[PDB]
Amino acid sequence: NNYDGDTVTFSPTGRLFQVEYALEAIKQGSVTVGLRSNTHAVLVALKRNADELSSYQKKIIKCDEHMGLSLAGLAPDARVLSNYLRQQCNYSSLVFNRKLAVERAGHLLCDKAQKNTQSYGGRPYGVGLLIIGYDKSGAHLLEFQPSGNVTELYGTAIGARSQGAKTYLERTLDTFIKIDGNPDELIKAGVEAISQSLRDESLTVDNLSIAIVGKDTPFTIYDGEAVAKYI
Amino acid sequence: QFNPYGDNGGTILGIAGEDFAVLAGDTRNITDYSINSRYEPKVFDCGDNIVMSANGFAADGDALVKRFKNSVKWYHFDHNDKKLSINSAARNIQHLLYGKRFFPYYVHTIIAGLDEDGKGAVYSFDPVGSYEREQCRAGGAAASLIMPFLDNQVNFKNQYEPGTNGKVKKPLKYLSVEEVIKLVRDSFTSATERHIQVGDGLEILIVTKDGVRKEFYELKRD
Amino acid sequence: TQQPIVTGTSVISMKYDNGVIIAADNLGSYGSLLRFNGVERLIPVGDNTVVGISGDISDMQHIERLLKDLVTENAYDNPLADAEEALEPSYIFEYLATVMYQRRSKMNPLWNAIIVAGVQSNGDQFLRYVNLLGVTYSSPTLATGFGAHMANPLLRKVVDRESDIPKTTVQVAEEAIVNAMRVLYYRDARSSRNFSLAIIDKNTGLTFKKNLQVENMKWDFAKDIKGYGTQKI
Amino acid sequence: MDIILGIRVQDSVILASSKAVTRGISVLKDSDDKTRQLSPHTLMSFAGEAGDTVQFAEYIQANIQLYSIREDYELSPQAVSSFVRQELAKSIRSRRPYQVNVLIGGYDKKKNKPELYQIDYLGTKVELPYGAHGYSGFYTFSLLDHHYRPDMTTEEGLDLLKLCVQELEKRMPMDFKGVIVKIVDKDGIRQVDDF
Amino acid sequence: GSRRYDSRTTIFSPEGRLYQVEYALESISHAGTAIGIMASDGIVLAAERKVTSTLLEQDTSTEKLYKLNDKIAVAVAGLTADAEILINTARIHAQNYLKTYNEDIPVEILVRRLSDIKQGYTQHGGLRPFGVSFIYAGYDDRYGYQLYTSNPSGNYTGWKAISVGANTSAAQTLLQMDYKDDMKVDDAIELALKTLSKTTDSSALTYDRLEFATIRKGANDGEVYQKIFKPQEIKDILVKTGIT
Amino acid sequence: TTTLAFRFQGGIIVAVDSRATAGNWVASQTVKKVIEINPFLLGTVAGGAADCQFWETWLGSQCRLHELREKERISVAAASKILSNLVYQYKGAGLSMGTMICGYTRKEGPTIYYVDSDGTRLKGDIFCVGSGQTFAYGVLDSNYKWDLSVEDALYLGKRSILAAAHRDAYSGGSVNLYHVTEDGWIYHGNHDVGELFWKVKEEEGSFNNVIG
Amino acid sequence: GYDRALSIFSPDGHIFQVEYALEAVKRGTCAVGVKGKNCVVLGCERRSTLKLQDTRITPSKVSKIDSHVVLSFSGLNADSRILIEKARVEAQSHRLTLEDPVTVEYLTRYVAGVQQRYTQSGGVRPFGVSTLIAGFDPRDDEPKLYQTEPSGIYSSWSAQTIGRNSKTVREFLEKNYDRKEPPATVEECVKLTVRSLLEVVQTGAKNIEITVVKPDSDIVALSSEEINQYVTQIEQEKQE
Amino acid sequence: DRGVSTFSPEGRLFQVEYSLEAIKLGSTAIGIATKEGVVLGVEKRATSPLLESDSIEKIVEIDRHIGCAMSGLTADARSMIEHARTAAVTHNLYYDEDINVESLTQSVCDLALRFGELMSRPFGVALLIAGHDADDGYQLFHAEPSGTFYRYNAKAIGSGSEGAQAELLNEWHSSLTLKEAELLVLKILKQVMEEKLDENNAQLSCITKQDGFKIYDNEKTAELIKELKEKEAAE
Ligand SMILES: *[C@@](C)(CO)[C@](*)(O)[C@H](Cc1ccccc1)NC(=O)[C@H](Cc1ccc(OC)cc1)NC(=O)[C@H](C)NC(=O)CN1CCOCC1
Ligand SMILES: [Mg+2]
Ligand SMILES: [Mg+2]
Repeated sequence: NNYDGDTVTFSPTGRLFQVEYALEAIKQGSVTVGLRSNTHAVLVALKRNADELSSYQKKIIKCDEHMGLSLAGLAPDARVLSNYLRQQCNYSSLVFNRKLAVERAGHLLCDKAQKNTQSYGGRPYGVGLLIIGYDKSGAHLLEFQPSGNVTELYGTAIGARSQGAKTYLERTLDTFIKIDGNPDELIKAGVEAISQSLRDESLTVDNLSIAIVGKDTPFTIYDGEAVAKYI
Repeated sequence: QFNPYGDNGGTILGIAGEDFAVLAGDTRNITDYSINSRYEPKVFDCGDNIVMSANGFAADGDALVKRFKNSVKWYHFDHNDKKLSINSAARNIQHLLYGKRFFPYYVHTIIAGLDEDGKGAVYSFDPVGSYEREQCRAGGAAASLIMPFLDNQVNFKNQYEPGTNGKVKKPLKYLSVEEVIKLVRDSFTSATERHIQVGDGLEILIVTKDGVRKEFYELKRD
Repeated sequence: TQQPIVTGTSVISMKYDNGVIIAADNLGSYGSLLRFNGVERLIPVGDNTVVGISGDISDMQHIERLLKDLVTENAYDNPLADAEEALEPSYIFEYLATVMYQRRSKMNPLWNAIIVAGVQSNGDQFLRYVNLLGVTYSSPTLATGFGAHMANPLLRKVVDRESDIPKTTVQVAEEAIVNAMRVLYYRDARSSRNFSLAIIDKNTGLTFKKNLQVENMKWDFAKDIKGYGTQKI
Repeated sequence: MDIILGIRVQDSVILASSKAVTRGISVLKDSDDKTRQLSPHTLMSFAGEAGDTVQFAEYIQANIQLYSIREDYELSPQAVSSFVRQELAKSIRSRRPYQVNVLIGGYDKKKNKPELYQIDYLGTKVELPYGAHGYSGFYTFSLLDHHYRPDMTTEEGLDLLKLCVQELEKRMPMDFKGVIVKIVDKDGIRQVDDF
Repeated sequence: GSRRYDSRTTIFSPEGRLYQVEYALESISHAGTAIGIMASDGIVLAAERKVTSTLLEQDTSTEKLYKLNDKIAVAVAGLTADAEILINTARIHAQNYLKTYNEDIPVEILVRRLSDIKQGYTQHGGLRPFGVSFIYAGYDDRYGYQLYTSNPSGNYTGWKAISVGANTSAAQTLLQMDYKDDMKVDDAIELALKTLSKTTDSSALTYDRLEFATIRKGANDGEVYQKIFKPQEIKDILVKTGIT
Repeated sequence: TTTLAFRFQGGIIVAVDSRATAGNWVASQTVKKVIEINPFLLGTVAGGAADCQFWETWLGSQCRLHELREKERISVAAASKILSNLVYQYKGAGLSMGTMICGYTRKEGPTIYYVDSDGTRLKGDIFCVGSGQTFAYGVLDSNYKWDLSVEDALYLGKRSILAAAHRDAYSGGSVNLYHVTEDGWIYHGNHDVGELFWKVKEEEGSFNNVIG
Repeated sequence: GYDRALSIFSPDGHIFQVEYALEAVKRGTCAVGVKGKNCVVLGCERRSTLKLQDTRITPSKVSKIDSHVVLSFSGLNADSRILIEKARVEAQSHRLTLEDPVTVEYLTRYVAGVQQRYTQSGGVRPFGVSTLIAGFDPRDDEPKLYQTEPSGIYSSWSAQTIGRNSKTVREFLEKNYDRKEPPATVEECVKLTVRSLLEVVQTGAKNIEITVVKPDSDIVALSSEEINQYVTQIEQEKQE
Repeated sequence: DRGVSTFSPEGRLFQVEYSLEAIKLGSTAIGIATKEGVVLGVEKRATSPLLESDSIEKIVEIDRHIGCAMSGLTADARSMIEHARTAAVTHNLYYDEDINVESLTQSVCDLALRFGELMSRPFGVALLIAGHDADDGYQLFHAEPSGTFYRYNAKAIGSGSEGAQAELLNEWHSSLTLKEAELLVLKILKQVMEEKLDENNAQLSCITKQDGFKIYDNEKTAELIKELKEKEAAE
């Protein structure tokens, strides 16, 4: 009310309203799903279009050969953060000849988003991210929020009506976690998960976006006729 | 006073065919009169069917290859996974080299691959970014020994058609991958004989549309 | 632009079937003056890497602190700091190699020659060199300073190429190293009798040996040598 | 760049400037005009280090022209020379100084008097009846000491100038390919085409 | 953050006016009246001191009239402290011009630069403008005797006779009535004092409540002299014109 | 290097050799020393190879940005001055460039501008630049007339490079000819000195110093 | 440094500071530009509430940017000096690098660019000034007349007016100016410019300034008597 | 007042949303993409008849293979075009090749959100960036001040945008010729324009692989206007 003018102000109940309004931009964003097994990690993203004449907004971004994310909210902010991740992944390679750990990737994003919520003039990032990766400790899935809070999960989903996919994954937890050495079946579980968040619309060929990383699989994105297999 | 440069010796060689290209380089690494390594590769696969070697001062050489490899990576990120053409790579390297015009990379750089018509391509650079596409180039310590031999055997220089009274030149033609590798191996054995910084081993990287293949051969270890 | 003051001499090393050996004497020379005799020039990083450093000792002590600080930094927010995400020799080397080249490029080098010996997580032997110029190279045998001229020839008789590494045992490899250290003591005017030796094996792990001495030396033949040519008495 | 002369007479200032542009063992050009018009009644000839000369001359020209537009008024030859001197005086203590020597010939419309200023690359300004830069002076000064009179006409000044050029062509080691002569008076600046 | 407390000094009103410039002019309208009158053979500067106290040291005082160089002077109306900042800048600018060209600065050039400084404070920086209006009285060999005025807006204009500060409306009407182009300095001196005498808020105009100055060519042959009047000299000129 | 370009009745001739040197080592015999900036502008290059190559290619970018911004092709004067002002900023740093900006525009007509790395910029009708410029001057000056035909002018430019290619140890390889008209530049082929010399010797009856 | 975003968008999609800068232009004294067949004429109003002025030294309304281009304006006088100064510097800078004087379009484009920059730079307000930039390109006899405004938009005009009561004089010019046949001579163009100002000014004494620009740097300002002759001629023809 | 980079309760940036309202006030600009080329057309909208309409430059060249049309506060586009041109030429210098239309658009859109308390406010102008490259062929992009860009088969921006976009929805198919597309832009422009459409108050342009980016002359557009009127009366 009087305490939402900028990010440097606390409310009387101890809330940061600008951070909460930035969180609101994610709920308006299109749904995206993340899930993993012990061998592979999968991102499934429902892309959104302006109208029938427009293209479908690309949701998934590659950060390195072994890491990448999907976005939900302000796309330019996702571009800024993904670019930062690309540099940090690349710094780890050039200097230490070492693939950046997915856990550190999350820690770095948290600390970057935090600085924006404590300083005058700047603003919080208006986007949520789902980072997947495969490093020295196996497959991983992270959930980034622009408050700074990063969380490691077996599966999750963010965006509009993400509660449907998140409940499904919470039920299916025991099943999909053991889909080891099988990419197509893990994707199928992700495509079935995102389907729980659909209303009126269904998954078409230029609507669906899938990405995967794993043990002997670099981070690769599938769009267009390549995802027709899973509809 | 501190001297930031050094000479790690060795020598490299690039030859272009019709539908292929080779980039060869000996595996010896030296400083002064000591051998540092008998097998230290300096011909690298940089992705997008581009092989590269920066012979001379190894620290600057490794630094440059490292930066170009990174340049290829960011070209994919910034331009929707587009393949970096050999001509584009060459121009990019010129800017890397010239970027340090007033504190140069002490290296003779050579890259090889296929052009956008699928034909074999060899580009070669000076230490400050000057470049030129050729069918043929030797670089490094024994370049002065090998290069004239290539002029004679690859581009058929000073060779005339027998009985034509030195009027008709020997016609230019592409060489087979088998014939090129013969010239490479003879070039390096000859260079090993007369140059002290060249020897130990020979590593050839062959580039066709199918990908990048490797071949290794022993050289004299004295 | 530097000049080295207190200096450390040869660091020698080689690969064997299960790991690597590295050694370096305990002397801190001040020109021709053999000033400091208790200087450790082998510095372990974790339980799987040893960094051997020659050249300027002040710069060596700086590098010590950087490695010490690297272990600390790696442990931060890292539950697998003593497991999957532990510091590898290849990580430690590349870090130093980056630093060495950056410093030479700023015309203010760390006046050293460094050998990073260790064993990777997958059991592979790691042995690689880097110096003040940022020059890097790897070989079955590596040595700095006089070691390059005298040790390498002896160590290469044992392991002349890659295929000789599985054929070389730790007993044979260590004997060659200890012999090389003796030859260096005979012939290097800035070397000492006392030295340290480290073995990084993929099975038995890190074995750090201190206060070793060069022994079984041949000096007896000296008594027969009279004058410099035409002297009989 | 080498020979630049200046002679102030009764009603005008005459500037002679060599046409040769040499580099190494080759005369690259034999028709070079080593001068710029700073304002309608002010002319500056220049000589010195390659590149610096024109770069400096044009920089001054731009500044004076900017002043003329701003005030809708022509700056006096004295004022222009003082501005030029200060620029060279700054220059000499810079990281890379302009190595340019100049002569500023101008006609002051308020005083109705011709004025000739000699300024070297250090910023050493002097008003003179006749001036020269470089080795030229070693011949022309003594020659003008003898033959110069303060009440001469422009035609007499040109004959006096011919006498200098002849002496230089006789005794100078280098071929400077003749001179371009320009006259500055009450009616402005004009070039003598046949010299 | 700090945004909360920003007055935003350099913005437009809906009508297209600069709030702070307008309010600075309202401030100046309460300052002691200053008059400038330009004659064919010189210039007069007259100014009324702000409600003088009997214990104020009058002879060793300078409130209204200031010297910029040998050829140019100014009359001040507004905040004295503000004016002195601008005056020292103007004095330096004049000396820079002399140093560069070996010629005394033309009046308009000095006026423009000082006016450009004021303009800057109305367009950028977020600071309040200078609450000062000047009357520039000077001479150069191009335009001869010149009168200018500048105000907080940074806009300057040339005048034959002009007033700034308080009661300028009444003062400008009286000047417009009695001024003519073939006027002499001694006549302009009389006009300046008569105008102040009628527009003054005081009961009667006296020597202790005035600053006075002239810029004549009254020196020996083709050269300009600045005369900042002494208390006794103002007392004499006030009696001579028949005001006291 | 040896490069020349001269103005005449029928436009501008531009001729260059193709040799690159690293001391007495012949680095290349097939190098391009004419940069095609646009259909109406050419730039010859002599001196440091990278300096020339890098900054002339850069000049072409600045000329492109000019015609995008101004909706009009850049003048030869303006193009040459962009380059001369650039190298002047680097004066003392050790750049080595001897260039000649040749081209045609409506307002200027055929124009040649000599620009070098120490900041000299000169308009002129005839210029020869490079290690063998003196050799080219000797042949060019002694045969030059304004009224030369397009055929004779092309040959004189070719013959002047050949003369320098012969005598100058740091020039040779092959001759690259160009002809600039009101309609733009026209390429007139690459001419290897290996064949061209004997062809010229026989047909012209010159080069009697050589063992025929 | 002072950073505040003064020029910003409002709910309805307007930048009020730019629009309030236009109000300052509307307050300013009228300025008119009319271009003929071989010339351009710049007319300017001078308010007559200021007597006892010194017209010798008072800044003239029309300013020379170079010898071949001029700039008149309407709005804040102090602001106009800053634009003129920048334009004059850029004019000399262009001659220095391109070896050719600026085109009227280029100079206009530069001035408009400066004006625009102040509409989205922190800590600054827009210029309360619109300009009329007129002249002839180098070696060209086609007359050029351009207009700029605080927002940064610019465009070419056959004839145009700005300032107070400009909508009245624009109404006059819109019916009186023929595109197919512009003022053939200098006299015709000046007369039409004076006529248009006489709809608004008050008296044709020392209230109207006229400046005539012709090809090849031929610019001259008309005196009182010369302008007064046009005023006398127009009024006699009017009584009909 | 309030911050420049402030979020609304609905999760949108106030200043970005307000700048979109400014773009709705702007003149209409239409772009149509085909396999034979991309066509760009704009409403000039002269504020007065004395204004010389040929000086209204709302269609602009970025490179030989990329064009641009604008709508809204068109003064703000100057620095966007300048950046685009530099980006295009710079990439050609570094890589000896034409730059991808998407990469160019992305470069322009990186400026968009570089505002706050960098420039003081978002841009008040939307751009239609049309071009061609070897990879993805003929492309049309809509670049907003939000930093977002969508690829379109056809797109209308400006005051008559929603009415024109609904018309483009029905009319567009994947087998349109260039000539058909030219007429379709003219047809839709004439429908949404206040004043009557002619060669002086409306401008056409196109980009083809062969001839590159070309702004049409008033003589050429006039014939296409005459051809359009005849074809509508013919049924
Ligand atoms: C003739 C052959 C004189 O040598 C020409 O000037 C020729 C011109 C030319 C133009 C474009 C492409 C290739 C060649 N110049 C050279 O071949 C040039 C000669 C030269 C070498 C060094 C110089 O020092 C500044 C100046 C001129 N050769 C080179 O540039 C060679 C290929 N490169 C080097 O020597 C590398 N050096 C250059 C200077 O910086 C350190 C590395
Ligand atoms: Mg040997
Ligand atoms: Mg030769």
